[PDB]
Amino acid sequence: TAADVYFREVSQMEIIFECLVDKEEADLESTSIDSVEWANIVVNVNTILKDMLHVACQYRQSKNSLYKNESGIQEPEHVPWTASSGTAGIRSVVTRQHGIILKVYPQADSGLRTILIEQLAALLNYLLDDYVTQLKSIDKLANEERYNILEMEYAQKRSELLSPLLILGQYAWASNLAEKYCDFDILVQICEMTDNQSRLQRYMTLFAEQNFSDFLFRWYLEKGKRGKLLSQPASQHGQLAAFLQAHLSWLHELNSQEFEKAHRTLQTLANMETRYFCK
Amino acid sequence: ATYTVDCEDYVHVVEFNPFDSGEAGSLLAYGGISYVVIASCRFQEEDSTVEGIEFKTLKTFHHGERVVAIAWSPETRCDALLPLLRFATAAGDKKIRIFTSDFQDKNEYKVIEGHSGYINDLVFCSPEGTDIASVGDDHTCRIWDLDGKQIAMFILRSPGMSVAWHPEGAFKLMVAEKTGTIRFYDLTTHQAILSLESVQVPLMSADWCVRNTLRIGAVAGNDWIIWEMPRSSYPQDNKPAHADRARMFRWSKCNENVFATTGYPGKMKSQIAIHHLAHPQPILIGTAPVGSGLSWHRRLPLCVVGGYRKLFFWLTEM
Amino acid sequence: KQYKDCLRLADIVSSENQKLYTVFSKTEMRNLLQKLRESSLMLLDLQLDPLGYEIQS
Amino acid sequence: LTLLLDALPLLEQKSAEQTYELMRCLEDRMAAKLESTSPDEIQKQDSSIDNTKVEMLRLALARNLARAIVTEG
Amino acid sequence: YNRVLRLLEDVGLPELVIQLATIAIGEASDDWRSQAALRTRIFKHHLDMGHNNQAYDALTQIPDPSRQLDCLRQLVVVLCERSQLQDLVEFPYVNLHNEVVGIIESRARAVDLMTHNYYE
Repeated sequence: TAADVYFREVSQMEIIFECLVDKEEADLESTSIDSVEWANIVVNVNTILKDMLHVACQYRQSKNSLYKNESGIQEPEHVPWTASSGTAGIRSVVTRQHGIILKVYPQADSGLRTILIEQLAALLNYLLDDYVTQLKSIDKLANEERYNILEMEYAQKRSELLSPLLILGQYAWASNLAEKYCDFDILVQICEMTDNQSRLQRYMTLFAEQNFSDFLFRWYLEKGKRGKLLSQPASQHGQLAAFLQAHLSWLHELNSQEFEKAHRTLQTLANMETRYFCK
Repeated sequence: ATYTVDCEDYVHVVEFNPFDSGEAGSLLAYGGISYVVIASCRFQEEDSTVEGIEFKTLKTFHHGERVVAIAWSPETRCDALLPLLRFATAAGDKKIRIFTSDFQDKNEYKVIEGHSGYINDLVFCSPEGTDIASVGDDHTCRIWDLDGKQIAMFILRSPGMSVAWHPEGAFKLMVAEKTGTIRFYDLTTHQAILSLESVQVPLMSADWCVRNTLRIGAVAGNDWIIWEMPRSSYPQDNKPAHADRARMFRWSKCNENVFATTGYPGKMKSQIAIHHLAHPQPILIGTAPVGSGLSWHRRLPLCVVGGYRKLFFWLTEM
Repeated sequence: KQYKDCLRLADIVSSENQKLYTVFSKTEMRNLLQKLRESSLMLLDLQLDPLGYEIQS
Repeated sequence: LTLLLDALPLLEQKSAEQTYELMRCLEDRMAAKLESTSPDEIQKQDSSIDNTKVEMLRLALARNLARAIVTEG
Repeated sequence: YNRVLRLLEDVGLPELVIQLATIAIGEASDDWRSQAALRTRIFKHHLDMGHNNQAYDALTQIPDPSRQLDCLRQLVVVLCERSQLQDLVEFPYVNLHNEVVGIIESRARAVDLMTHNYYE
């Protein structure tokens, strides 16, 4: 019907070609497994909103600044910079993306190859949303930090909502999602805690900048939920997990012979003791 | 949830008996759409002969209205010589009902009228269990005898959202107002002694720390707020509780550093968050599909939330 | 697997009746405390407290 | 025959792979009968009783397989 | 009537949404689009909760054509997912016993065999 004015405002033609995939979806009759053509039209819109976000990203790789993304300039373009569009996280553009993720309701009833292509697609989209939140957080200055640390919890509770969604999905894409919102402590650290691999959380802290001060503040916050010596089957390889999740000065005496420190804590425990006389 | 118990209908409010009833089990009251159930709970953590949770319904009272708040009387005893169950309820009809039972055939209730708006909260405000304090959308805090006579009335500046008796100090009533003001009243002098102000609004719930009577905790807006008296009228701590509106705040009865908060019932699953003051994040995050009421067990580090036809219990590792 | 009785050796060694703590070297006393810690960890794996008593939540 | 009738009441009482196994045993027995057992001995009384026992087994295995799938879920 | 039902639909109180929508049918008898939307919402929440009988009852009350068939389909997908096959056998298909049978058959012989205890 026209386009020159819907280009200055093309952002609106994405929140509505979603509301027209939903009113098409109401008539998709795709409740039972028999419906199919109608789960093919919901994917055709998912492909176009996706490659439209691919185009905003590669046009932010074709920079002109000799400081902002030197690659693509007078320097080698064989290695692109952060594949983010440097989008500021719109509260209607983001909402239509977190709407079409929850059209993971189709992958419940769909042929096996089809459920993977829409999953690779919803992965491809979410790896543009987590990239634009990362680019915006990087730009924040040191003062007004209270607003910066609250925007972090908001993205971290969404990488944490993009994760239960892919806990039913293929974990061949988890390796990619974890690297995409990279320098990832929240995901990889909760993956090392749901399993019996504290050989992994040791290998994570072995090759890291400050991940020890993060894992205690992150692991301590999540203590009793993830990595708990009672949530893990701590007696097997999960006691190999328990060895590093047991990570402390009382133990310090056993592994370092600090008798004087052991005496102070042993007396402190003796004083609080009320339950058992023998103890 | 560590434990789950099925209920006949939706649980609108749930309260553990905070008093000693002389039984081995902990008494629990929960309010439905038209009834109040009194139950005994025993947990594996109290008795090694119990596998998980032993839940026994003791009595069901027909209420006829949606129960919004429940208050236990200090006189409540299950002793075989003179069993006495007494509790008060507020409902959607703006009335208070006092229930009295011998756990046998004698079941009496009295209706108290005089609030012109919805009652938001009520408590027994005497060690002897003779007096009830109530607060509501009529901008009043009212004191009642068990005879339903109004003994006192305090005019509030906004809707009263929560009321609590002071655990050690005689005559001190706490009243939390929706606009962020917490007032303390002396019931002997009928005067306001002091106020606190919250940085956020609306203030939705406030509770006393029973283990440290200098601490008050509340929820206002999205945040939980702690004050330490008499040091300041300003919050000592203020941190996020929920992403969208906090509803209930309750202190643990066994630990002065542990408390639970609930999110507002809505389109999102109501989250329960258990906090420890030494931690910047909740130590436990539970999900209840739609739940109202939050109460702590008297002795165990255990909290209960009512939900859709279920009670959900979370044990916190200390 | 009598791990509770391993911990009672601390009460026996510390007893003023026999003064057994006076005959241990500093190295042996450290080794005893390490061995007692190993038995206490095995009690925790059995869902008992560090002293081998009932645990209440 | 003898052991097959015992399996009969056993099946009759109030995993999916185990249920399939028993079915296979029954079918093998029946094929052996078609060949080794003489036409005279083939014509005996328990045939109808054997078929009812086999239908009960198929029903228990089907429901048992569904229960196993639920457990796997 | 549409609003109070929507408020009940939010907070997540499906029993009260059913009670209020039943009252609202008395007043807004002429209205049929809001009634269809509210009854579709009641159907969805009963189905999500696993209240199969109440979901079926809600589906039969939908004003717009053929939403009953929609309640019938998603249903078999999720019942087969809950491996709760015994209940599904007990629940005879309402009138169209052969409709259900055949729709089921169709979807099934149309998909694969490496994802379906559906033939099971």
